[PDB]
Amino acid sequence: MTHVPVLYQEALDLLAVRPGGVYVDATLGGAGHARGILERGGRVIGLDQDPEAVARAKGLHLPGLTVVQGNFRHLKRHLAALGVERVDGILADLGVSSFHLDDPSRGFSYQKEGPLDMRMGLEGPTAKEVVNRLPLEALARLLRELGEEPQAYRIARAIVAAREKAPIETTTQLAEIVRKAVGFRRAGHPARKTFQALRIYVNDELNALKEFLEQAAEVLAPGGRLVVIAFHSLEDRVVKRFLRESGLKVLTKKPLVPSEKEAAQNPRARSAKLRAAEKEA
Ligand SMILES: C[S@@+](CC[C@H](N)C(=O)[O-])C[C@H]1O[C@@H](n2cnc3c(N)ncnc32)[C@H](O)[C@@H]1O
Repeated sequence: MTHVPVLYQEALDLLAVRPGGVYVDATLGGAGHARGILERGGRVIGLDQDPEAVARAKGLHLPGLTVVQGNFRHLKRHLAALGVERVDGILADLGVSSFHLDDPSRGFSYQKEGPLDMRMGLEGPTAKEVVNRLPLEALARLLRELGEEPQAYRIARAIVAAREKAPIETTTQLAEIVRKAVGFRRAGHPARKTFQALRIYVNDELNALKEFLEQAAEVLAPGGRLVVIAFHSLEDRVVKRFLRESGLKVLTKKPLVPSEKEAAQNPRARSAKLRAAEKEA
């Protein structure tokens, strides 16, 4: 009915906020976690590429919060433009915003009709252009690599068959095309993996993440904490590998996961994996 930010206390405790400190909330969203950092006395530089989240966040007029519209893969550059080279802590709660999920017009849901857009921000071609133009081979690779889709070729072929008939324009048309090609699927609706892959591709999520992570490690002041909450297999693996290969002190050998109570209350929270590391010296 409101939804407490995922792993709120765990994330904040790991950030070890101290009054006067400066923290980066790299995925501001509705500012749920940011509010917690402000409450603990830290200042927050919050980034978000979704124009609707940026507008909303600013409309909250929270003292101590600086909102930056932009992609976290430009973190170092944007902090430098605010006159900041080091920060005390960094948080990233990955995924789409409330608007992305509750506003069918953004085209993120295979269940709610809307145009195939899927861009969290305003950068690059839409999912519509990707599904109507990528050659079969490229399409299948995208589904396989970014969606871990076992029936990548079969789905890609169905998408090509349909688009050669008429442009694929809506989430529900794409979802039905994938559903007809796959049929029953135990794990989740047959269109889920395809939608996830297209979302990752359209937003170049994995590379943006890898770039943000290395810049985050660099700008952390001594003893500062990098805290990331991952929600799907591919991004959690990127976070896990980065942290262990980074040289940072890994604080969470195993990811922190929400209690069944939190999982019960907030479904989105069920696949959450929180990992953190510390900058030393
Ligand atoms: C799960 S929501 C954040 C919810 C937030 N923790 C709260 O408590 O309200 C993630 C936000 O990250 C943003 N986001 C995702 N990838 C991004 C990127 N590469 N650069 C900037 N913002 C990004 C989205 O637009 C979305 O608003």
